[PDB]
Amino acid sequence: LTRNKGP
Amino acid sequence: EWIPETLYNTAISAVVDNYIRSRRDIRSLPENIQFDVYYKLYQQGRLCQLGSEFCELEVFAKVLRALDKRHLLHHCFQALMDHGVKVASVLAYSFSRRCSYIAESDAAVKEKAIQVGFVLGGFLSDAGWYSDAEKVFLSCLQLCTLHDEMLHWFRAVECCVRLLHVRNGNCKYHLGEETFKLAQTYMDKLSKHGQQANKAALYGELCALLFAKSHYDEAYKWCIEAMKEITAGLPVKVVVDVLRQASKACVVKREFKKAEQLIKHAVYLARDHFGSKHPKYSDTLLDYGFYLLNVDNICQSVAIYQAALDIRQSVFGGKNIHVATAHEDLAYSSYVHQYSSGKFDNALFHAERAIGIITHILPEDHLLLASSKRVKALILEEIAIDCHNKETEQRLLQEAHDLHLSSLQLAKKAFGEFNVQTAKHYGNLGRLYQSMRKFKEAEEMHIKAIQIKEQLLGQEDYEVALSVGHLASLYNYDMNQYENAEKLYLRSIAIGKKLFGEGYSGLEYDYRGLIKLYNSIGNYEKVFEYHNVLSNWNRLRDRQYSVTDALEDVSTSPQSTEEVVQSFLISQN
Amino acid sequence: MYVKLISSDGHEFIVKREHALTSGTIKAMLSGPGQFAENETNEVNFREIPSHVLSKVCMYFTYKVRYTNSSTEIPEFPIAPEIALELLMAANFLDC
Amino acid sequence: MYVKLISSDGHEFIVKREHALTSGTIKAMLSGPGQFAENETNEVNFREIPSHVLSKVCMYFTYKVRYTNSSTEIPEFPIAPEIALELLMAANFLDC
Amino acid sequence: TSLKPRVVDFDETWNKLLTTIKAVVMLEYVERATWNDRFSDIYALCVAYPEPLGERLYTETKIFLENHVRHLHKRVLESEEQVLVMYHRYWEEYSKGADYMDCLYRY
Amino acid sequence: DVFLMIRRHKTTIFTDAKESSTVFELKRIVEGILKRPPDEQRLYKDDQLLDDGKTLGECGFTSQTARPQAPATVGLAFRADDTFEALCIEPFSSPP
Amino acid sequence: DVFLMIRRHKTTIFTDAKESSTVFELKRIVEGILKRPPDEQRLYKDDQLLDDGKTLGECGFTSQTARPQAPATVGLAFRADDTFEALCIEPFSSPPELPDVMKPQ
Ligand SMILES: [Zn+2]
Repeated sequence: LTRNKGP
Repeated sequence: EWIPETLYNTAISAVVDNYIRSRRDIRSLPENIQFDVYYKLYQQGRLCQLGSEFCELEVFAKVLRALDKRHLLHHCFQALMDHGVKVASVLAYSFSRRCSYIAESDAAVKEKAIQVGFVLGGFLSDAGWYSDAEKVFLSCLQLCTLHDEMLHWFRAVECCVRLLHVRNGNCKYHLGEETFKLAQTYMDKLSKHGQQANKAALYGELCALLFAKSHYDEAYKWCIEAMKEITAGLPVKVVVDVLRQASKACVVKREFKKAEQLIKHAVYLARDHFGSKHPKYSDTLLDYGFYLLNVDNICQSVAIYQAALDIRQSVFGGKNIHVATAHEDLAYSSYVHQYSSGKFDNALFHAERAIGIITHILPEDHLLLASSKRVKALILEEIAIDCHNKETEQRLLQEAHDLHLSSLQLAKKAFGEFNVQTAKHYGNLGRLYQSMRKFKEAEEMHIKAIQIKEQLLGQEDYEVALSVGHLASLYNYDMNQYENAEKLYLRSIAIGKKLFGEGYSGLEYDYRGLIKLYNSIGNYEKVFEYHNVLSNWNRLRDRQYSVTDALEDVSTSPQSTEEVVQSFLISQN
Repeated sequence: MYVKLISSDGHEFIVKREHALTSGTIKAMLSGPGQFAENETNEVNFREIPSHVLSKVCMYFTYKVRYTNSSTEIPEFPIAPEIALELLMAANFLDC
Repeated sequence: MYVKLISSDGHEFIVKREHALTSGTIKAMLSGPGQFAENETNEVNFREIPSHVLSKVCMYFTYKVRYTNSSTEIPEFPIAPEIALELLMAANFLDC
Repeated sequence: TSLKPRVVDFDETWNKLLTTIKAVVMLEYVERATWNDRFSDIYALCVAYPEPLGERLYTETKIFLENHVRHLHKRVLESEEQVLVMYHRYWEEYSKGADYMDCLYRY
Repeated sequence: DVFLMIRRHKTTIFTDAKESSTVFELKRIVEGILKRPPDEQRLYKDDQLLDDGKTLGECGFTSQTARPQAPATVGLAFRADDTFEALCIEPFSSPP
Repeated sequence: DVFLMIRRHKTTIFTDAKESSTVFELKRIVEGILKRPPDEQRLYKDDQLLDDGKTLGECGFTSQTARPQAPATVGLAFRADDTFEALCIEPFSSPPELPDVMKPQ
């Protein structure tokens, strides 16, 4: 994992 | 036990088995008896004998008059819509055609038609057939605005507060503003003649319109007005509408303290009057799950959304837009909850079934796909990067690209270019292009989302913090531009820490990104201190994980109406 | 002790009181001032229930009181097709 | 310029000839020996079409002629349910 | 007749019901056949074509009960120094009449 | 158990008795309801004269043809002015 | 525009007129159809004489209650040189009695 969740 | 079957229930079985010879005489029955024969026809699987009677306006009208057995009626009506017969559109067409013929009749027949139209359109709005409920309410409004009499403005504005409701659910937001203006025109005519009507329902539906159109700055003012227009004599359904929609308008404008009060009071009122297995209580559970999703209480939002879906699969059936909304909301919540765990089996199952319903009951150009597809195109991303295969990863990213492109096209068609939903689709496309190794397009979409979210929502908001997190995760982990990634991480951690305290979930993503940022360039004192901060983050999260279930967190009668409202309004200054 | 059910056309339908108390409506009509005038039988009058269906109502009363909480499998009440709907109107009015 | 659509009852419906040629059958009935009536307005006997439904036919003529190629939204023809079946067979026979 | 929905006039059936309902309360005597036929009247008002009169029946029953309690109140309050015993007699009558009324209005 | 529909003209009294029970106690049941001596009346078991003694088991009916949901009818008549009236059990009603 | 059914005994003129037009033009239409003088024509709007001076819009005929779909009827009477005659509009016919299907029977 590199990013956060999606809006 | 082996109790003998009731003679009423035994005669239902005998009458149904002799249904063909007694079709005409069952119409000559009391309203409670006539429902039970039709419900037995539903229970016996004879939906086509059921559907030949529910296509008729006046047989369905007496069936609609059984108010207690409305959940059973919703279940069998959804069974007919899944059967293949188009009873929702047939009843709407029959009402409009039979109702345009009494435009010049006396007031008694007209008000009887308006009452029947309110019952039928309210049923189709509760059932989720908003396109087939708009026609009923349009015909009702047409017959209300014919004579220049006092009560006709009351019935006309009562039509318009429901046209605006069935147009928000149908994503017809461009007719919503004109419906609000026309309703306000009849309220002006009511106020001139010394008869002030309650403005809570219309202002609430306008707040829902503006929240859907991503106009949260104006939606917050309109929900303030709607909460000001709550009185003690209002129907409980209207009060619950205003409370849940004001809570959604407050949680989106970072008024979390107010939003929990409004939404917990709405949940308590929905569970009190209606019950634990009512569609309106499920609506309040959906909005309460929206709250819990937006205040980082994700684990309770998953169980709350599942409670909303289980009610909506109970009252309704299969291919229904309400079950579809419950699915697309639970799929996103499970996507958020299992984002770190990586077990997107339930989330993909709910996202796939959500699109499998909307694509069946709604046109391909409807805006409601643009949400559901988005959710699937999130989940299909995370499964792909978790899978070690390259072919499956490429195929799933191409499918997610198709879904994001379709959702963005729908957002362009309806909301325009500078909308928050468009910015969300840009952020999702930037995340995808970061996964698609298309780095230039990824940073372009991300920076466009940054611009749109900053100029409209503002600098200090959750959405822009999440988007700068995505942009600097692209910069740091992938694009190797380590200079501005530090600035965007500092901005993201600042907004997240100030908005959700020290227990925000995205803080660990930002901390890991910042630790990688420093370890790629050195400065090991920063790495040590931020490893300590990350350790504190882990120590805080598992401490606050043990919180009781949110269904009983609202308790039984903690506060009362006109106290939640007053506490919300006196602190608005 | 047995109650006195009277049909629309004057037929008398003497049935056991505990049998007739299985229906809430007769439970109501026997109570109140219906119990003020008592003789060896309790008279209840149904001016709009025909005899051909009140007979089946009394048959159901006997069938229900005999098959209450019995381990033996209960056969269905043999409602004739011609008298079904009327009995269905007699079952709702009598709440039985 | 006017025709006299006489019904079976006897009610003459003097409607414009341009309205009457909306229906193909009336156009056929006004062609040939039907146009040989010298007494100005042509009488078109309709011994199979009653008066109450021929009145609705003439209203449809005046409706379609006035609302042809209309730029605005058009309303549906108000047709009563109790006359709908008779005006369905009147619309087939007149081919309008 | 039959247990079918009928086009009934609410005023005449309600007056026939009123003559009995004013005697069911305060423990006045009614005919057993009359008491049995009032059940049929209740059912007929609750299944009347084209609209059930249960709303009208409920409203008129509430209005009659309110008017009767107000009349009884003006009968008890105006006689002081014995309001306790008069209230007890009135409450006994009204309690038994209300139980018999809930029996009558069971449908 | 055996269930009966002892019927005379309009009266349609519903009774029950054991299979091993005899015919005589049916009149004993009738005494406490119709207030009549037992020898004053007999039973017309399928419009045929029935002996005062014997038993219900071999009388012509059993627990299979006398179910509570469809009991077997039994006639009955009185003596009026030193003579016995013939049975006049009328059918209940004609279903529509 | 206003749409009328000028009915006298059994005739039914399905004509149209302007809302600003007067009764004189309508009587001239009846001249053009039934070849009768306007002085022998008294027009009734539901038992009410229309004076020749006023227009169709003033007496009650508008473009909303006299649509082409359902034109508004107007009476007609002829003089025959003897004190005119009363209105004798004969109703068209009775459509077959189609009962309400849910009526109890
Ligand atoms: Zn079907």
